[PDB]
Amino acid sequence: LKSVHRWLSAADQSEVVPGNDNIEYFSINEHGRREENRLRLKTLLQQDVVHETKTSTSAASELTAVVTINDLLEACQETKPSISTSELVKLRGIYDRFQK
Amino acid sequence: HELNRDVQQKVPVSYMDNISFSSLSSYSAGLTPLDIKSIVETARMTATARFYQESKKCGWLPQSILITQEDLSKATSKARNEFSVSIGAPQIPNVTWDDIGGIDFVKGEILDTIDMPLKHPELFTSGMKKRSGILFYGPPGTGKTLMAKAIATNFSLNF
Ligand SMILES: Nc1ncnc2c1ncn2[C@@H]1O[C@H](COP(=O)(O)OP(=O)(O)OP(=O)(O)O)[C@@H](O)[C@H]1O
Ligand SMILES: [Mg+2]
Repeated sequence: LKSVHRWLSAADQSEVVPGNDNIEYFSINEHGRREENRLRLKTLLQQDVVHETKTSTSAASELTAVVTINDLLEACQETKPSISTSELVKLRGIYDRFQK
Repeated sequence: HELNRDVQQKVPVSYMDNISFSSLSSYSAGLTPLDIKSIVETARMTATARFYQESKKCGWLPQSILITQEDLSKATSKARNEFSVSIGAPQIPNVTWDDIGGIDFVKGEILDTIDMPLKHPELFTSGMKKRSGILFYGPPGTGKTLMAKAIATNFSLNF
């Protein structure tokens, strides 16, 4: 998870191929609510076929899953059992001699 | 040509290129078990009806049958319920509750289990880390009936 978050911290933005959010003319708003965004999106989708299922953003390698000490010591302290273990040393005590 | 050839009616038929093939592809289509033919024919009927509606010397006659996204939406929603025996459900039983991830920390974490396998952090291996599937105590008394539907519509695609 730490390696993934470091890798995600490298992949943390659209480093290449930003959105082509060019703005055309401010159309003469005699009517309507200047909702140009939907028409622009429909036009660009029709003209470019952005979903042609071939292009990719590829802002990072999708590889090079580096691993390192750097975060391993976040082991900190384990919430282990056997902090008190009298039951389990009595478990050994059953086999103190070879019996059973 | 395939949409036309069987209608002997002289007035041609077409869609118009403001259609969103992408918005059909998932939101309109879900699991639907082919026979999309049924969809397109259901639309073609309804579009023809409004054409013959205006044909009664109404304000104008566009001289072609023109399909529209609204009739596709109506058609697909009908196709999910005319098959009334079907156990399934539409994708959008949710309104005003669009995944308000800032309303609390827990809402700020439901998105983890969907955003990750959406591959936005990585094209995951599909073969290592166990999935962070959620087992929701949530708000124990009431909420849950809504909760899953709310996220499912707004950051996912079916229910
Ligand atoms: N946090 C909330 N904010 C707003 N409305 C809520 C909230 N929690 C519950 N509701 C109301 O109740 C509905 C969702 O909770 P509901 O009472 O239906 O759950 P439930 O039947 O107890 O759930 P379960 O499926 O676990 O039995 C919402 O549609 C809304 O009317
Ligand atoms: Mg309930």
